[PDB]
This record gives sequence, C-alpha cells and structure tokens, in this order.
Amino acid sequence: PTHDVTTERSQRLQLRFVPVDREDTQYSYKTRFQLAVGDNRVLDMASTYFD
Amino acid sequence: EGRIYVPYVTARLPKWSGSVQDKTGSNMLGGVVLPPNSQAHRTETVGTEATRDNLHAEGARRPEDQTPYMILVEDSLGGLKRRMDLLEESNQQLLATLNRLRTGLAA
Repeated sequence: PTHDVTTERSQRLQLRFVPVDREDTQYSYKTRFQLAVGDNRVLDMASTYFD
Repeated sequence: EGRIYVPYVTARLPKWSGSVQDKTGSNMLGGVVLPPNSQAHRTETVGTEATRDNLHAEGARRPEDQTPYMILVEDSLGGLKRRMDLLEESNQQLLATLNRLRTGLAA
C-alpha cells in the first residue's frame, strides 16, 4: 500500500522516558514516568520495557 | 501412638510474612535478624533496616540456624542432649579413676 499506512511527517519510532521521581529504599526501588502518547498515535504496551 | 498428623483443618497460610519461628533468617548485607517472636522483635527498633552485625541479644551473622530458643520439645531436645553430655562426662571420670586405682595396685 502507498497511502493510509505510514505517516509522511517526522516522528520517532521509539521514545525514551526519564523518571520524574525515584525513591531508593533500603530494599526496594520505585520510579514514576509520565508515559505520554502523542496525538494521532497508538502505543502497544507489549513494545514497552524497563531499561 | 497412632497419632494421625494432621487433623486440625489447616490455616491457608499467613501471606504477610514472618510466620515461622526461629528460622532465624538474615538481612541484606545484614544477617542475623532474629526469629519472629523473642523480645528483640517486640520492641520497635531502629538502625536495623540498612546495616549488618548484631544489635540484639543474639548475633554476629556467623551462627544460625534456627536458633534453639526458650523451651519447646527442643529445649527438652536441648535439655536431653545436655543430660546425655553430662552422663558421658560422668562416665569418663569413673573410667579414669578405675585406671588410676589399677595402676597403683600393680606398682
């Protein structure tokens, strides 16, 4: 197909998010991210992981 | 004895843990956090979350497991062992004595 499949405008394939808050406990580590899904986009969790 | 363990309907478990006793168990780095129960556990305490060594009556992280504490069947088991040891000691003494006597006589 040559239309209605891929976008022509610039757009990353895979984004990278940094912890907006992280707490290093004596026996646990917690971090919160602000996973933002830009408009006209669709994210499939399966493609996400913690580096 | 014909005693069928175990009749009592079972618990279903504690979940939140620390159920077992004198497991002893160890911390982090730590090591030696005392078997659930015992005085050390009752007292709210500070300084044990992130540091090794013993800050309790029992310690060093060298010796464990499942400390034989207070009195159970084990105390009887420990007590029984102690009694046996005492008996053995008594037996040794006797033997020695006998030997000595014999020697003397011969001379």
